[PDB]
Amino acid sequence: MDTRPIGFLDSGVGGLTVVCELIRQLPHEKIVYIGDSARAPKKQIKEYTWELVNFLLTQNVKMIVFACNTATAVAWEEVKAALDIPVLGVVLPGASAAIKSTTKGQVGVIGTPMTVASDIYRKKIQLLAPSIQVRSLACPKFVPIVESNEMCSSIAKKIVYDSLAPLVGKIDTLVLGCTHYPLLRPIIQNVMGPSVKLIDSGAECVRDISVLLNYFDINGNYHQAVEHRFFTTANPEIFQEIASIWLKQKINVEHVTL
Amino acid sequence: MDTRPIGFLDSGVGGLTVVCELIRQLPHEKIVYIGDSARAPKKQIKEYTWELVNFLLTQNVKMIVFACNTATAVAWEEVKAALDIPVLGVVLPGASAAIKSTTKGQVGVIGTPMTVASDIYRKKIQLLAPSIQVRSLACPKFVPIVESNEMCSSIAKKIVYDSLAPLVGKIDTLVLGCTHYPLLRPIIQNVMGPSVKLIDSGAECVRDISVLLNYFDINGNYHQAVEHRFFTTANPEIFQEIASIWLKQKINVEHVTL
Ligand SMILES: N[C@H](C[C@H](Cc1ccc2ccccc2c1)C(=O)O)C(=O)O
Ligand SMILES: N[C@H](C[C@H](Cc1ccc2ccccc2c1)C(=O)O)C(=O)O
Repeated sequence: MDTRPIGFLDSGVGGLTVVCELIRQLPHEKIVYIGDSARAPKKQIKEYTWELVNFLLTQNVKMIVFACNTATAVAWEEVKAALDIPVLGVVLPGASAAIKSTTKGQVGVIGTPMTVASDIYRKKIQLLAPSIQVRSLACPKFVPIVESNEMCSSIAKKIVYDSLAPLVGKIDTLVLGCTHYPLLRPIIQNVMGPSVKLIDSGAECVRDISVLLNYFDINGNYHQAVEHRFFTTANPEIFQEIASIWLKQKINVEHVTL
Repeated sequence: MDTRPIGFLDSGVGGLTVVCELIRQLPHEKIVYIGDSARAPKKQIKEYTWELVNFLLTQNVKMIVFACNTATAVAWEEVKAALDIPVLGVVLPGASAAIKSTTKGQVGVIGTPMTVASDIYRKKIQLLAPSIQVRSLACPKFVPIVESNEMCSSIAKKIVYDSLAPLVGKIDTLVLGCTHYPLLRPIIQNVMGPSVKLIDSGAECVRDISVLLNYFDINGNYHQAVEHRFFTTANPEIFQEIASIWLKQKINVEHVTL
C-alpha cells in the first residue's frame, strides 16, 4: 500500500548505480534522489548530510538510503537513530557480504580517499569479525574515469592496473567501496584474477532494501513505478547526461539550492 | 557484540528446521527454542503464542522468530508491534520469495489445515501482488510422516503424490507453507516436476535474519555458538530424538510448564 518514494542521498552522481540496482531489483518502487554535486571536513560532512536528509524528508520518503560511502561512514548511524523511518547505508551490507564470501580471510577494500581515510570498512569488518585481515586502498583516479564514461580506454585500464597492483595476489575478496566502481567492474576483475570475489556494496544494499521494506511493511504496488524524481545541487545538465546513460534513458533532473 | 540468543517459538518440533537453517547460515548465533508440543481456537492461539513470547522474553532474547506458520498468521503482527525487539515470521519472507520467483504467476502454497484455513499466504501474496493467482492446499498427512522419519517410505511418497495431485501442472511455484515440509522436499520436487520452483519459507526467513541482525546492529561474535538451549512443554524425550536426527547430534531438551 505505501506509495511513498524511497529517498537516496548521494554526494554527486555516484549513488546513481545504487539507483540502477533498485530499478533493476524493485521496478515498482518510486525514487527521490538528491546528489550534492556542489560542495566538498568531517563534522562539516555531517552537516551537509543532514541538509540532504531534511530535503529527502520534505519529499515524504518512507526510507532513506545513504548511497554515498563517505556520508555513510560519517553520519549514517547518527541520522539512522534520529529518524523514525528506516535508514541504511551501503557500507555495512558490503562488509557483511565480504565477511561471508572470504575464503582465506584476506579482504581488500578499495574506494575514495575520504572513505578510506574514514577507515569505516575496516572498522566494521574487524568489529563483526576480528580475525579477518582487511587491506584498504584509495583509488582517486577511478571516479574521474567513470564520469568520463571512458572505461574501455586502454589508458583507463592502466590506471586500474597500477592502482590495484598493491592488492594483486594478496586478497581473496575485494570490496568495491565506492558506488562509482561498479562501472569499472570488468576491468577490476581482470586485474585481480578469477580467484578474487568482488563485493558490490551498492548492489548488496539494494538486496537488503527489499527485506527491510517487507519487515517494516511499507512495500509499494508490485504491478504499477514511473514517478521518479532527481535533484542535484549543481551541474543539472552534465547530470542528465551521465544519468541518462547509466539508466539507459533520458531523465529529468532538477537544479536545487538547499 | 550482542551475545544475547535469538528466540524461536514453535508449536512443536516443526520449527526445528528453521533452526537447522540458522545453525547452517549463522553458526555463531546462539539459540533459545520453545516448542509447545502440548496444547492445541484462533483467539486461543494468540493467548498461547503470547505465553511462549513471554517465556522467550524471560530468556533475554535479542530477537524472536515465529517458526510456526499458524502462530505467525495469528499473532506475529500483533506481538511484533508490542515489543521493542525484532520479531519476524516465516510467512511473509516465503510469500515475498514466491512473488519474485513466479514465472507465469500461478502460485501454489501447501501447508497445515490451520495455516491454510487462516489463508494467510494468499492474503499476503495478493496484498503485495494482487494479479498473482494463488492456490492453497492442506496436506494433513505430511506432518505425521515427517515425525515418523519415514520419508523414503514408498507409502509416504504415495501420500505426497495423492496430496499434491490437485496442484500438479497448475502452478509454476510451490510454497512449502509448513516448517515440517522441507524434510519431504525431494519427494515433493518429483511429484511436481522440475518446472515448479519450490519456496522454503523457513529458509527464506533465516536469510532475512542476517539482514535484520545487521540493520539493528545486534550481531553476535562471528568466530565464537555452543550455548544452545531447547525447551518443550511436553514429550521431552521424543523431542530429543527428532531433534538429534535433524540437527545430526544429541541435544539436551528441557521439559517446561509455562
Ligand atoms: N563520492 C565522491 C565525493 C565524496 C565527497 C563527499 C562526501 C560526503 C558528502 C556529503 C554531503 C555532500 C557532499 C559530500 C561529498 C568522496 O570523495 O568520498 C564523488 O561523487 O566524487
Ligand atoms: N505445526 C503443527 C501444529 C499447529 C497447531 C498450533 C498452532 C499454533 C500454536 C501456538 C502456540 C501453541 C501451540 C500451537 C499449535 C498447526 O497445525 O498449524 C505441528 O507441529 O504439528
